[PDB]
Amino acid sequence: TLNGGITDMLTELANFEKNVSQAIHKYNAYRKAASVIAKYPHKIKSGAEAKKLPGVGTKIAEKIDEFLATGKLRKLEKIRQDDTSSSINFLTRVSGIGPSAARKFVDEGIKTLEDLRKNEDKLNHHQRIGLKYFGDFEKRIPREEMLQMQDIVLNEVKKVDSEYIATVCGSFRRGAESSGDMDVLLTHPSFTSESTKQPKLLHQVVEQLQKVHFITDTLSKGETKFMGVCQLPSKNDEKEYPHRRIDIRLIPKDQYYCGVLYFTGSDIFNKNMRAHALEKGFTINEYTIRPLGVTGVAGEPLPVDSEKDIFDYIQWKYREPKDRSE
DNA sequence: CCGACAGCGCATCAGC
DNA sequence: GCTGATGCGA
DNA sequence: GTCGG
Ligand SMILES: O=c1ccn([C@H]2C[C@H](O)[C@@H](COP(=O)(O)NP(=O)(O)OP(=O)(O)O)O2)c(=O)[nH]1
Ligand SMILES: [Cl-]
Ligand SMILES: [Cl-]
Ligand SMILES: [Cl-]
Ligand SMILES: [Cl-]
Ligand SMILES: [Cl-]
Ligand SMILES: [Mg+2]
Ligand SMILES: [Mg+2]
Ligand code: NA
Ligand code: NA
Repeated sequence: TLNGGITDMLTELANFEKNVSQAIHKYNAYRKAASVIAKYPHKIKSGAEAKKLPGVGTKIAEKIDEFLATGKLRKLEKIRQDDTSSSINFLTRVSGIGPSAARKFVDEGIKTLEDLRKNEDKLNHHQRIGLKYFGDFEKRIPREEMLQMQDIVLNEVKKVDSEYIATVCGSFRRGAESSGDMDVLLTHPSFTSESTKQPKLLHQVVEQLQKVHFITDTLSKGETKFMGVCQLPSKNDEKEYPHRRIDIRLIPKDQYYCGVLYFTGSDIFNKNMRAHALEKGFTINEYTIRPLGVTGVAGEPLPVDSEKDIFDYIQWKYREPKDRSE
């Protein structure tokens, strides 16, 4: 939080470019800068100082000087006063409503939480659940609760088949004291890059979690990725816990390490690592790390037996999960 | 300058 | 029904 | 918006 003021500004700018301008690259440019500045171990005294960092160019350097001097950014001050921008930014906060649907809804006069509620009919399934739990999905999950949730998930999974391995990844695995949601990497020996000897592997787990009333709603669901909602059980006379978002990813067991690396993130860390990979001549996804031929075409999967092996291929020293929070 | 910017699963749609 | 483009989110 | 060649 040394440069909290500056990172918030850059984040707001990023959200504006993504939600309103629908300019994704500007979105990522701003996020990269906020990220590199978030880890800068000094209290930034000037844009020039910030420009030293990779990701911070002339435009952001100027904005930082304006922020350090006045404590604000006129450009943002103006964005905040624009109704269309305010409405669009707001609507995108509903899970399932992106920049397009948000701008679309505004054209139709649907601009507030109140409007969304009297217009459920105009929403798809995902947007409907997002609206339903709008408030809850805003709340962070104390790690203490993450521990309880982990307990339930691992124990319920074990009950379906002792051969399943469920690993909580995301910010939890990185040691965060609070998480935005719970991310679970799932594996089962029957499902490998070689074959799927058992269908419904993801379904069965979802089913079991719904049975014990842990999973309450489903945003989306396929053979390998589940996007849903869950809730910790509460005691008698005790107020109910907020509903939580839960993501589950079923990955071939022989590709666990590439899968655990991906799902542990962060997303910016993954973006930096994959980009670095390309430069070194490799391509990395959640399943494998492949070399890039002279043509650019990816080759065959390289042997991987630990997260570290992936780091070695691209000539990167190993970084513990707790240090991948970019 | 100018092309590149990480990679991909699920939902939904147009075109056939 | 299929396939491919697009939105959305991870 | 920023970067590398
Ligand atoms: O754009 C994305 C989003 C997510 N991911 C990966 C990394 C991230 O850590 C993981 C889980 O996604 P979340 O959106 O749940 N983020 P995370 O768990 O890191 O943080 P939070 O506490 O917000 O959930 O998926 C990407 O690679 N790219
Ligand atoms: Cl852009
Ligand atoms: Cl401001
Ligand atoms: Cl692997
Ligand atoms: Cl692959
Ligand atoms: Cl995912
Ligand atoms: Mg998460
Ligand atoms: Mg998640
Ligand atoms: Na710089
Ligand atoms: Na949204």
